[PDB]
Amino acid sequence: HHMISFYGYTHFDGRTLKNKYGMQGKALQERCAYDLLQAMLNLRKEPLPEKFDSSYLKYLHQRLYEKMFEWAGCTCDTPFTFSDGTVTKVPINNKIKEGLKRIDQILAEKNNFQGLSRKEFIHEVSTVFILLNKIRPFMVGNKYVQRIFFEQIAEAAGHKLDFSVVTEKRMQFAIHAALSRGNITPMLHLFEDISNPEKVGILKEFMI
Amino acid sequence: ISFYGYTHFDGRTLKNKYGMQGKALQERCAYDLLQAMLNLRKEPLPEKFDSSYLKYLHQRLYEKMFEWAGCTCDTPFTFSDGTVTKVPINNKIKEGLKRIDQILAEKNNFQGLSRKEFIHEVSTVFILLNKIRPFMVGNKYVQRIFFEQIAEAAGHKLDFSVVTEKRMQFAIHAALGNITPMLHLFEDISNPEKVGILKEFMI
Amino acid sequence: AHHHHHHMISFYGYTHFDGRTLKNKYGMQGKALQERCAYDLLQAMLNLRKEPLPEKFDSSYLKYLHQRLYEKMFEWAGCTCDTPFTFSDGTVTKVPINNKIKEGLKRIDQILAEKNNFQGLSRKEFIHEVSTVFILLNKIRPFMVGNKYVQRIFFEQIAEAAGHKLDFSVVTEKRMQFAIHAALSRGNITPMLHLFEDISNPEKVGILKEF
Repeated sequence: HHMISFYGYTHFDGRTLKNKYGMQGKALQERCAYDLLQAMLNLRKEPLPEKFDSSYLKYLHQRLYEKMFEWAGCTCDTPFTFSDGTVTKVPINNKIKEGLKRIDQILAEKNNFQGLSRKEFIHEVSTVFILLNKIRPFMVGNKYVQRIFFEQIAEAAGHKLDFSVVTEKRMQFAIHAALSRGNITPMLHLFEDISNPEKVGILKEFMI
Repeated sequence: ISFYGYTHFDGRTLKNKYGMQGKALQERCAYDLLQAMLNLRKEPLPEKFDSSYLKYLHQRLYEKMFEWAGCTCDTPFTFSDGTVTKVPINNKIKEGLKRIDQILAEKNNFQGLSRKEFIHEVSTVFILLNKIRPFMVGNKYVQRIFFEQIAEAAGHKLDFSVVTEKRMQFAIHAALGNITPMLHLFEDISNPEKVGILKEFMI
Repeated sequence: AHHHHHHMISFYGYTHFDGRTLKNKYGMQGKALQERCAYDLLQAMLNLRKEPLPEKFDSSYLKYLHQRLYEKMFEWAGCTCDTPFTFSDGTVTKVPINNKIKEGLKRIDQILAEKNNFQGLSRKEFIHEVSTVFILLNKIRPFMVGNKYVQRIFFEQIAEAAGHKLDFSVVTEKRMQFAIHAALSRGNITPMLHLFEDISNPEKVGILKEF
């Protein structure tokens, strides 16, 4: 809210994102959601990649917001220049670049988490998932691109993740647990329920 | 709803056939409404979709609850106790419904159309049917069933279950005119693949 | 019957000195407690489905469900609150005055025995039988914590054995709350009958999901 305004991603008003539509208010939210839904549809049409890295993450962020924002596949660790000459600011000590480099070597060394048991898969993904949340590569749209990212990683690893049955409060606490101490246990519990089809089915019977 | 004399002197309780009030009324109304929707599906589709069929849908849904089942609010209704309702000035309901009947007749119930053409045709009538409020209560349910059956007869399918109350409210406000949000709505709705994606984000 | 969190659970000595945290075997509090409880509860429900349905449904089986769900969570797993419970720290619980739990469970057992676990009944007869026992099982609160979940599984298994099916997923929290309050205040069981009638009807359940 104030973060997006501080680093010069909004207009002089202080809350309206600089967009390609030139829209504001509810009209902007509607137009953004429509293109975002279309982008997700085309992404599923595309086959899964052979290697998952930070570059692919930026590609996902690009495909999702290229019709809305000029800084689509760009991370906020570096100042962006709009087409009107205006520039953005960078959060001090962000550690985004060093963070993404770490994620890339892990996904390379562990062979994209392929050829693993689901129990082994959960323990490996949970660490990377938390790290990708500690650093916020993109200014806007982190939640969606991270969700799609790990959903496709899982599918390539023979496992399946269903994020539809996790509440916002559960995810917030799991992240808060190992970023405010170092308790990955709630996150482990999250992915274990999520990667378990029988448990997902039961959760759907209580999703009300 | 209170201003047009559809409730009791208390100010919040709709005049009903049950003589019930409060939470008990909401429960009883919903129960018969659910039964009514089931019975409506039991019945076959009509040959022609017009305002008369719209009133018929409204009748079947609320005939066990309200005495003004198949009645529009463009004309004063007389309850069985002598009390009368009021009519919104310059409602334009009668002329509005007459226009809808002519459109659905000339365009052959939106049949034999492409999906793109179907969206642009339904959205126009849907907005018009929202600009005017034919019934005092129960517009949302009768309009949904109305256009769902129109769509099914036109070879296309609409899933209104994945629309939030806020999105529909904005879509109506936009063209009341910007019809683009309404077009975006119906385009997502008539797209089975998009409906599935929307279901994956219903927290 | 308490309000805005339970002073009742605190008064009968089921919570810690803070006044809102249930005495648990993990020694956790707050959101951490909620997470572990939900996780263990989900695991327990999964294991309950693996085992086959019982031959007879009684109050003992009800306690069994409550045990399996909360045995990793609470020391008083399969225990009803009609009898004082002693924690492993020497502390004892109190018993709600005029609870009527013992007579209530005894009646339910007699009903389920005479009516053959509601098997061999018409759908209409099944509704009137389940609704009565459900209300009675709600009028008395056998367990201090966890009544909603154990009752749901209880009647879901009873129904499945009776050839009928109950889908509680299409019931809002407000509808159930009104239905219970209706036949507890010469009681109006009509909202309860309407609830179970919609629930045991696959066609109505399908429509409810679309609305």
